Amino acid sequence: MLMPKKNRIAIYELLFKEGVMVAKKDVHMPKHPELADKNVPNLHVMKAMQSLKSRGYVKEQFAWRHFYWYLTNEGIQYLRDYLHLPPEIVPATLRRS
Amino acid sequence: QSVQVFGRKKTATAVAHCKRGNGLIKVNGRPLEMIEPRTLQYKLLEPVLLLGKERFAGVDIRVRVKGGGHVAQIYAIRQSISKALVAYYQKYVDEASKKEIKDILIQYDRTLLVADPRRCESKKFGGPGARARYQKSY
Amino acid sequence: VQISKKRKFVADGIFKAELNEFLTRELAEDGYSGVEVRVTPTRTEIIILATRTQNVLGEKGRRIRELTAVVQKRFGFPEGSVELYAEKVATRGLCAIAQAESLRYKLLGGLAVRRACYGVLRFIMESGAKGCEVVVSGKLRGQRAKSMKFVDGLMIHSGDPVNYYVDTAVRHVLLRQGVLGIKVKIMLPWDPTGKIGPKKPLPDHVSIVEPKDEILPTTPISEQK
Amino acid sequence: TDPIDDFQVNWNTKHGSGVTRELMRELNGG
RNA sequence: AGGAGUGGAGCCUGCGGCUUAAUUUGACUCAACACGGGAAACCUCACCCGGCCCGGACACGGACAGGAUUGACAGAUUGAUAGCUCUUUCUCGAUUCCGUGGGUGGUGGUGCAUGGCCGUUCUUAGUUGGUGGAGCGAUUUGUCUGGUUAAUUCCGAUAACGAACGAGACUCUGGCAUGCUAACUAGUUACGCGACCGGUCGGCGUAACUUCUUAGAGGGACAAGUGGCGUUCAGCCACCCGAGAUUGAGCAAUAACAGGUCUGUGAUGCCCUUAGAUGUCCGGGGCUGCACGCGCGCUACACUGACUGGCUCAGCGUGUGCCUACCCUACGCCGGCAGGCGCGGGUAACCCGUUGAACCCCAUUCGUGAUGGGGAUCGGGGAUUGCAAUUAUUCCCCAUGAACGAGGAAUUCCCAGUAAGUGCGGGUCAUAAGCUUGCGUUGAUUAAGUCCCUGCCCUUUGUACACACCGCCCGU
Repeated sequence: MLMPKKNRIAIYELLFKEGVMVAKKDVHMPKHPELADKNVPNLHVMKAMQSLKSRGYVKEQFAWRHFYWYLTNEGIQYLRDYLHLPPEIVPATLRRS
Repeated sequence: QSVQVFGRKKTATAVAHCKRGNGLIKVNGRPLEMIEPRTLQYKLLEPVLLLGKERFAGVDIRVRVKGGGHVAQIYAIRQSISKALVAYYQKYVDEASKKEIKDILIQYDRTLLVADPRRCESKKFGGPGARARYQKSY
Repeated sequence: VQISKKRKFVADGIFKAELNEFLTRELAEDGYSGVEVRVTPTRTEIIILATRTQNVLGEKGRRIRELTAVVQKRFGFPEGSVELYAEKVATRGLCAIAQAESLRYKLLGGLAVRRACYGVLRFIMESGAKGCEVVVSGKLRGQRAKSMKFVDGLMIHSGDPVNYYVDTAVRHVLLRQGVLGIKVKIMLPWDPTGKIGPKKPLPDHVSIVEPKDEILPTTPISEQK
Repeated sequence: TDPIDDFQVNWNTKHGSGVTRELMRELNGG
């Protein structure tokens, strides 16, 4: 996307720290509300989500000008594969459940 | 002593503190002979001289006023004075002359004892006023 | 950091409306029927009444973990300090949006409008409800908009009691010919002490209690103890 | 689909005769 | 009967045609024309445009692994500090680039394809079963001659009886709580604080009771009382007490429209849209035009008055905050005009506030005019929120007195704290109102009637109409 792959894998890791977050419907927003000051453009966040929508392993529940992420088991599997990492990093919320 | 029982007109009200004093009637630091409009003084001396200036024989009446509009305060300041006179004349002294003066001021008018329940209504949308509406376009 | 009462209450209303919209568009297939919010010291609980509780909870509660994972990232809920609850709806005849979503996902599956409307009608009046109106407008067939009404039983149409004795839900249906708009209005019978209808009686009606009998001896008598 | 309902709605349409026949089938015969 | 009277006079978003490509839209009978919550440097942009960038990502096939971005004192000039067919070649590595596909773009055309949405006949008083009666039947009665009512509200007549939705009832209330739970964000009176041998302060006196403002429960008003009418009934009209003998509004039926909205929407139907993307990163014009027709309204034509200024009375509210500086706003210095720093006052009846306010309370030249009614028509200057006030758009100081002598025919709107006059507040909002939405303040002779010429179609009646008179239809 004229964007390095390492930052895309960083986005994958930051998502894998949880299971689903939300996105602000804007392409002019320099940063990310969750990934504040981490050089993550919002337009590229929706670029990532639209790419996995093209893949067909993620969906959304857009509401009130806000994208609502989704994730299915095949999608989690794909993200844990492209991260080249063990599946041991389960969402921390179960460690705080 | 506080035998005050309101005395009101529109959203402005008066409280007529009454005691055994000098016979001088005071309205928030100014005599009733001098009020801001300079026009309703007769409307204020109407009750006393209608019932009789001789009635006040050492009674100090201080009325405190609060509300909107000067003339709105009047018809209640005098109503408060009449209420205070009624309370004083009902507390101890007889009723025959009380009923006499009451009949005289009742035939004089009705706004000396019983308040006017009237009040400014709300305005309804779709018009410049509550009841007036805009002009019809042909 | 304190904020005025009007602004904080409008923020609470905004938050509740946001949850309502998100959960209505997210779990309509799973029979989402209502969201309520309660507060305990440094803790917010959200209870979600649903027609299909097994489909609103999910396996091992995972979807709930997902659900809180979503909400916590929108409205500012810190990680791990929010829990989601769900109770089965006592009756589907005391809420209109439940039958509204049922109609949505009965027509979206492919079904004649009349069959679904009459199924809902008989379901409602086998629930002891005192009146049901399902108005369906759009293009039932062909290319013209005809509004049909499925009206059963009496139903109050004006006054104050429409606030509580009548429950209403509006919904849209998205087929491949266009959009079908429905309104479902369910009257609640009088059920004081039992939570099916409103507790208060109908304000315009009067009921006279049965008489108390008389015992009038012609000869006076006394009753010593 | 309940043929009573189908007759109620479509009796005046192109399928009035068919819904009448289906209604008569349901009404008597079992 | 009558009432601001808009109509008659120069200044408005927009109307309907109106100079150099964009002054453009949706709404032609009120019920479109101060309406789309509409005064626009920018996003006020629906509009020739000068194009800064793909926010075309991805199944399947690539010269398949050397396509590009972060290149900023440059000559490199059409965004220069984004190497722009630039001789030379500077920058995180298959990730933008090649095809029928699919959408982050659908404020692009049809509400005559549709959906919640309200206008709208309707805010009228209409609407419908059951059982019974009539008819072969569609249907009819009930739901009516009449009296009454705001009302299909009741009475009454009565082959109907009994009911239901609507109306009513409901709820907040306007209006008496002197009775009651009860304030230290409310408030008047037991002794001196600066003055008069007993009276008078919102810097207030030690001490302090719910009367004086808020917001609670219960009460209260019912055509209840008397008199005159009435098919003597439902009801109508007068009268004494009483705070009150019609306080005002939101809810408002069955059923329906081809009334407006696809330019309100991440609710949507084949055509241009297939990345050649009617704003999309950046953003420098556009509904910001002149000859005129009664489109809501604006200050007036004057002496019931604009006018030196004396005195002093308001009520709903709105108020420091998620890519929200900017909100109100108690003093010192300065600065007429807006505003600089501070000690602080405000999440709030604590802070402005006692909205000291504001209309009026008439001691000043004013006398029938071009000066003082009538800033409606000139050029300069301090400047606060505004990179960007170009049509001094909006915060003022000097000069500019055009037109209007209360204005034809047709003609809005108005019964009690109403019309009307009057200012403050909310909406839009760089701090913003000639508009709208609330609030106060001041405050009538307007008649307690009729249906004209206005609509509303209730009953009887005619019909060859039923797509229902924008019907049907005859003949050359």
